[PDB]
Amino acid sequence: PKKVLTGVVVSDKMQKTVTVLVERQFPHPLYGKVIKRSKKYLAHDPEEKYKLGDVVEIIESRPISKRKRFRVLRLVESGRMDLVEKYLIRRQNYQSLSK
Amino acid sequence: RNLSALKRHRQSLKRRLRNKAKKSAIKTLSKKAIQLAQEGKAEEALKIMRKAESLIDKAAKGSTLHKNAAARRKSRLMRKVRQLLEAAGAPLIGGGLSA
Amino acid sequence: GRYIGPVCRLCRREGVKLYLKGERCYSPKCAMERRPYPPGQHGQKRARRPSDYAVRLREKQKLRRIYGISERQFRNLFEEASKKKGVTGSVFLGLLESRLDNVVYRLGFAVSRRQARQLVRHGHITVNGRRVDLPSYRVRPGDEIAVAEKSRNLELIRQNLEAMKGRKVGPWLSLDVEGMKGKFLRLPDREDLALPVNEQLVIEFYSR
Amino acid sequence: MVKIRLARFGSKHNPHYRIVVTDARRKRDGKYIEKIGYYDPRKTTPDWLKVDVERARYWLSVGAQPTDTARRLLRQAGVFRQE
RNA sequence: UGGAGAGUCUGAUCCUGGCUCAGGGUGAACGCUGGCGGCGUGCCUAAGACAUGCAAGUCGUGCGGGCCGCGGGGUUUUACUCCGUGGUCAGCGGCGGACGGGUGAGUAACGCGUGGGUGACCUACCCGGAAGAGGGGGACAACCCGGGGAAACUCGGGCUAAUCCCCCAUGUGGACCCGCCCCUUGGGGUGUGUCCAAAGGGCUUUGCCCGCUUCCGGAUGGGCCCGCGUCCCAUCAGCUAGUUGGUGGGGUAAUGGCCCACCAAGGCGACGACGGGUAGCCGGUCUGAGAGGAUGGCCGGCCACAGGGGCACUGAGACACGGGCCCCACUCCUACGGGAGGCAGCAGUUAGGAAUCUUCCGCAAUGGGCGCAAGCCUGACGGAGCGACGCCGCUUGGAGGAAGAAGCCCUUCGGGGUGUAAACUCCUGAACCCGGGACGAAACCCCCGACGAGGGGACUGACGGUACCGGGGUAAUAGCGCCGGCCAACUCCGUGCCAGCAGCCGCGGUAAUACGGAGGGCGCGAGCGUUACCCGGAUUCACUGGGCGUAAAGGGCGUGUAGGCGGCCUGGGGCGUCCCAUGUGAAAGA
Ligand SMILES: [Mg+2]
Ligand SMILES: [Mg+2]
Ligand SMILES: [Mg+2]
Ligand SMILES: [Mg+2]
Ligand SMILES: [Mg+2]
Ligand SMILES: [Mg+2]
Ligand SMILES: [Mg+2]
Ligand SMILES: [Mg+2]
Ligand SMILES: [Mg+2]
Ligand SMILES: [Mg+2]
Ligand SMILES: [Mg+2]
Ligand SMILES: [Mg+2]
Ligand SMILES: [Mg+2]
Ligand SMILES: [Mg+2]
Ligand SMILES: [Mg+2]
Ligand SMILES: [Mg+2]
Ligand SMILES: [Mg+2]
Ligand SMILES: [Mg+2]
Ligand SMILES: [Mg+2]
Ligand SMILES: [Mg+2]
Ligand SMILES: [Mg+2]
Ligand SMILES: [Mg+2]
Ligand SMILES: [Mg+2]
Ligand SMILES: [Mg+2]
Ligand SMILES: [Mg+2]
Ligand SMILES: [Mg+2]
Ligand SMILES: [Mg+2]
Ligand SMILES: [Mg+2]
Ligand SMILES: [Mg+2]
Ligand SMILES: [Mg+2]
Ligand SMILES: [Mg+2]
Ligand SMILES: [Mg+2]
Ligand SMILES: [Mg+2]
Ligand SMILES: [Mg+2]
Ligand SMILES: [Mg+2]
Ligand SMILES: [Mg+2]
Ligand SMILES: [Mg+2]
Ligand SMILES: [Mg+2]
Ligand SMILES: [Mg+2]
Ligand SMILES: [Mg+2]
Ligand SMILES: [Mg+2]
Ligand SMILES: [Mg+2]
Ligand SMILES: [Mg+2]
Ligand SMILES: [Mg+2]
Ligand SMILES: [Mg+2]
Ligand SMILES: [Mg+2]
Ligand SMILES: [Mg+2]
Ligand SMILES: [Mg+2]
Ligand SMILES: [Mg+2]
Ligand SMILES: [Mg+2]
Ligand SMILES: [Mg+2]
Ligand SMILES: [Mg+2]
Ligand SMILES: [Mg+2]
Ligand SMILES: [Mg+2]
Ligand SMILES: [Mg+2]
Ligand SMILES: [Mg+2]
Ligand SMILES: [Mg+2]
Ligand SMILES: [Mg+2]
Ligand SMILES: [Mg+2]
Ligand SMILES: [Mg+2]
Ligand SMILES: [Mg+2]
Ligand SMILES: [Mg+2]
Ligand SMILES: [Mg+2]
Ligand SMILES: [Mg+2]
Ligand SMILES: [Mg+2]
Ligand SMILES: [Mg+2]
Ligand SMILES: [Mg+2]
Ligand SMILES: [Mg+2]
Ligand SMILES: [Mg+2]
Ligand SMILES: [Mg+2]
Ligand SMILES: [Mg+2]
Ligand SMILES: [Mg+2]
Ligand SMILES: [Mg+2]
Ligand SMILES: [Mg+2]
Ligand SMILES: [Mg+2]
Ligand SMILES: [Mg+2]
Ligand SMILES: [Mg+2]
Ligand SMILES: [Mg+2]
Ligand SMILES: [Mg+2]
Ligand SMILES: [Mg+2]
Ligand SMILES: [Mg+2]
Ligand SMILES: [Mg+2]
Ligand SMILES: [Mg+2]
Ligand SMILES: [Mg+2]
Ligand SMILES: [Mg+2]
Ligand SMILES: [Mg+2]
Ligand SMILES: [Mg+2]
Ligand SMILES: [Mg+2]
Ligand SMILES: [Mg+2]
Ligand SMILES: [Mg+2]
Ligand SMILES: [Mg+2]
Ligand SMILES: [Mg+2]
Ligand SMILES: [Mg+2]
Ligand SMILES: [Mg+2]
Ligand SMILES: [Mg+2]
Ligand SMILES: [Mg+2]
Ligand SMILES: [Mg+2]
Ligand SMILES: [Mg+2]
Ligand SMILES: [Mg+2]
Ligand SMILES: [Mg+2]
Ligand SMILES: [Mg+2]
Ligand SMILES: [Mg+2]
Ligand SMILES: [Mg+2]
Ligand SMILES: [Mg+2]
Ligand SMILES: [Mg+2]
Ligand SMILES: [Mg+2]
Ligand SMILES: [Mg+2]
Ligand SMILES: [Mg+2]
Ligand SMILES: [Mg+2]
Ligand SMILES: [Mg+2]
Ligand SMILES: [Zn+2]
Repeated sequence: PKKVLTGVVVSDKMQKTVTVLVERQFPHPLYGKVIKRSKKYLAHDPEEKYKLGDVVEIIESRPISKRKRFRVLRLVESGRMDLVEKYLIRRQNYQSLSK
Repeated sequence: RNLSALKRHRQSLKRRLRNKAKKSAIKTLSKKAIQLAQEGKAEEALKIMRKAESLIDKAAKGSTLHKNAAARRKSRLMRKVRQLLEAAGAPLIGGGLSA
Repeated sequence: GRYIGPVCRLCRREGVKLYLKGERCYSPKCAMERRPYPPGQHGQKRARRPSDYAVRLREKQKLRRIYGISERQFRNLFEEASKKKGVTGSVFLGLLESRLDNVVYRLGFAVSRRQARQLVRHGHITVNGRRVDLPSYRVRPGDEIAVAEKSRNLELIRQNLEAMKGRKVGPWLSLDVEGMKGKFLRLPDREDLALPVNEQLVIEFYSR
Repeated sequence: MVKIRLARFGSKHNPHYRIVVTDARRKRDGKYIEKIGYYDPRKTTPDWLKVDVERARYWLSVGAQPTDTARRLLRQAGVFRQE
């Protein structure tokens, strides 16, 4: 099987490419509570179809570039920007905690 | 000292000159063909193209290009001479290409 | 090389008669007769209340010395019993009882354990027709332990079997006295052994 | 080229072989494709040779090449008998 | 089927708390001691340097020769010359030098593990199937001639063969452009057009064996991609310029910023980016009641490297340990111009180090390369040698023998101990002697049969005359630690805060069960102790399985970001969760 993930597009700013954020739930191997990790994939969008906030399936695919091995399967849920807002805020906290 | 596996090296430099020669013809013919496709000579360009192709497959016969590498160069060459022939097309000889 | 030296001194140090001397552990010379106290200068002194460790130590020694074995084979046999299915306590005893030297002694071929060991070592023992010179050879049930016909005419074998006439044998053993045969019928049970030894104490000596 | 040969699994002075399908280029005691038999040359047990003929015949339909000795032991177990 | 605790803070107590010990392990080393055998194992440090010898070749059934020799021819004789044959040497050519052997340096990484993708691919030799091999042409070695150099070697001229090279043809078929069909990433079919095949050799020479060409499939090995997992430092917090993406192009077997041009301004980070330290990873191994910790030697799988750094060539395959070029450092030769090297292959040397082996035998076995085969090579391998380094088996006697010798030790001077221990009696018979004496070995090959099935037959040893068997046969190494508590074993004398013991608590300043010796005893025994290191005890980093009023520990307080967590009813979904089937989980180990 080609691996297929479902996530939320958090980046529009490339050409023919969208960044998809994919959560993941698993029990901690020692302490056992369910922890939530998440990874960003650069997915190929040949038609510039999918926009920000879309919830899209992403399929293991023949390599397009460095850092691009997935293509956008289809659209699951259109435009829920609350997810994007959580990601943006979290990005934004990093401006503090330096100096 | 003095392994006669050295014989191998002596043959290496033989084949190096064989391979190196045929490739140099390929390139020098390929360019030639394209030069006439860009310059709108159709009959001459196709005449030369057939010789290029023949030289390619003949180099595939041996250990120079043995794989689909020869097919690569053919593909790219036929594409380039057809498209360059698209400027005031008139495919006179029509030998190398298909209708 | 097993323990070689004065033995009827360990008779004393354990506090129980150890028949490793064979005969004369029966005639009133065993030194367990009119000398039941342990050896040494302080033997006749009042002994102190032993530590809990001391008890399991003297019980393990009391068994080990009885079978005449190095600590090495002793512990390897024990751990073998700890792994095998069944009661570690009685499995160990069945395993010690299965030593070819011990069987030889037990079949009345030899006066003592040590004598049985030498008799095995010198190949005087048959097992299912084959010579076996290892005192450690594990006897299985159904094995015929005989005497090599080469040695059947030897006067020590005829000497011992002469006193074995009409003597009764362990319920897991049987022997033919004329043809100098013998057979290991089955493993002995706890009740099949009169060993003045508490197995639980030994098991409890190896938990540490 | 894939080959059918022996792999020594006994100990010193006690060889036991595993008739084995492996790439000719791997070690003799290295990773093989399939164990298709054993060989005891000192013949210590009643059964000192087992083959599973119909699997060997597979590996021969696809061109595994047996050793002279592998072929000796295979023939002995009747891999080639066609009557 | 599995879980033990103890000593030490106080005058005494309870608690907290660290330290220490008993257990197990080791690629070990050190001290004393040391009899035999089997199976394992043996540079952990300088990936420091290496003398010497061996470690990859093979094919005369692809081809033409040089040297040395013999025989037979054409001739009346000579000269010259033709054919056959033997030994040897390389050369041209083919297959193998990418396997196998070594190391652990680099690497924190798709490197490894694990599960997948390849519509993005390659695979010599091997297997199955389809089809074909017609004609012509050429060159470079060897050889011969000449020049340069001390050498390594090198330059020029001429002849020549081939399974070397090339042109034409033949088009089963394959490749490329374009179109159409079906599929759906570059998968399959089809049409026109263009392009592409080849080699001979051997005999039992009319037929067959070894080869050759194109294509499809198989099998095997491999490339590339992805999900997940993979040590420490946050006293490393910001990183990034091919950097992130795009269009086109180059390259490759093949995707891909892999590279290039141009365009956009992106990408990564507190879920730890970036930097630093450390390090091959795994199957496993050790420990532990387990959860866990520790580790990755030997063996198996993957990777990386071959004095350091870069690079390509040949090739199915390498960017190549025993191939090539270049830079650097080092050793050697040097006619000072210039050359040759590369044990982390097997042994061996030196250095360092607490420490790690034989410059051994063998092609008999298994395995690998070349070969129709005969056969050749194989420090892979099979064996031997050394080392108690580990494990295991085994010996230094067995039975009788005094209410109990001598010597030694203690004593209430009666005696007690060493102790059935010795002597001594009888029995057996490790060593050693003699003779016999292996399995591992049956194929390749030959013959019958068709070079098949099948039948038959013949040669084939390192270990080794070793194992083993049979006969004969001698009483024939014991050591080391410990004896204050934990901890099993006690007295005498010597010594007097001395000499010294000591894991911890502590012993010794005149009666020391602690020092030193002796007698005696305990514990193990061809070993026994010691040091180092790992786990355990340690619930002492507490998931299992701890805590914070006074013992170490509540942030000086708030507000609030991220994150964590979420009252009652119903319905959809089925992500976590639970069940079934199935593939996987290599071999070894357990
Ligand atoms: Mg966009
Ligand atoms: Mg791209
Ligand atoms: Mg920032
Ligand atoms: Mg050659
Ligand atoms: Mg040119
Ligand atoms: Mg190439
Ligand atoms: Mg048990
Ligand atoms: Mg019974
Ligand atoms: Mg325990
Ligand atoms: Mg391989
Ligand atoms: Mg049959
Ligand atoms: Mg239970
Ligand atoms: Mg106390
Ligand atoms: Mg206090
Ligand atoms: Mg005190
Ligand atoms: Mg305590
Ligand atoms: Mg324990
Ligand atoms: Mg220890
Ligand atoms: Mg010595
Ligand atoms: Mg050995
Ligand atoms: Mg090293
Ligand atoms: Mg180590
Ligand atoms: Mg030699
Ligand atoms: Mg003549
Ligand atoms: Mg003739
Ligand atoms: Mg000749
Ligand atoms: Mg010749
Ligand atoms: Mg030659
Ligand atoms: Mg090489
Ligand atoms: Mg290798
Ligand atoms: Mg390794
Ligand atoms: Mg780093
Ligand atoms: Mg990774
Ligand atoms: Mg992976
Ligand atoms: Mg994988
Ligand atoms: Mg010619
Ligand atoms: Mg010519
Ligand atoms: Mg030459
Ligand atoms: Mg010339
Ligand atoms: Mg020349
Ligand atoms: Mg050719
Ligand atoms: Mg056709
Ligand atoms: Mg066509
Ligand atoms: Mg043609
Ligand atoms: Mg020709
Ligand atoms: Mg594959
Ligand atoms: Mg591109
Ligand atoms: Mg290549
Ligand atoms: Mg650029
Ligand atoms: Mg993350
Ligand atoms: Mg390292
Ligand atoms: Mg365990
Ligand atoms: Mg525990
Ligand atoms: Mg590790
Ligand atoms: Mg690890
Ligand atoms: Mg090593
Ligand atoms: Mg390097
Ligand atoms: Mg290098
Ligand atoms: Mg090749
Ligand atoms: Mg190289
Ligand atoms: Mg390399
Ligand atoms: Mg070398
Ligand atoms: Mg000089
Ligand atoms: Mg030194
Ligand atoms: Mg060795
Ligand atoms: Mg010799
Ligand atoms: Mg061999
Ligand atoms: Mg061979
Ligand atoms: Mg062959
Ligand atoms: Mg050689
Ligand atoms: Mg070897
Ligand atoms: Mg020593
Ligand atoms: Mg005696
Ligand atoms: Mg006698
Ligand atoms: Mg044999
Ligand atoms: Mg035989
Ligand atoms: Mg015939
Ligand atoms: Mg036959
Ligand atoms: Mg042979
Ligand atoms: Mg011999
Ligand atoms: Mg004998
Ligand atoms: Mg005698
Ligand atoms: Mg004696
Ligand atoms: Mg103890
Ligand atoms: Mg005590
Ligand atoms: Mg001391
Ligand atoms: Mg005094
Ligand atoms: Mg005194
Ligand atoms: Mg005092
Ligand atoms: Mg004392
Ligand atoms: Mg002491
Ligand atoms: Mg003392
Ligand atoms: Mg003493
Ligand atoms: Mg031993
Ligand atoms: Mg030791
Ligand atoms: Mg510890
Ligand atoms: Mg713990
Ligand atoms: Mg602590
Ligand atoms: Mg601690
Ligand atoms: Mg606590
Ligand atoms: Mg206080
Ligand atoms: Mg406090
Ligand atoms: Mg407060
Ligand atoms: Mg405070
Ligand atoms: Mg709720
Ligand atoms: Mg929630
Ligand atoms: Mg519901
Ligand atoms: Mg579900
Ligand atoms: Mg399963
Ligand atoms: Mg397994
Ligand atoms: Zn007694």
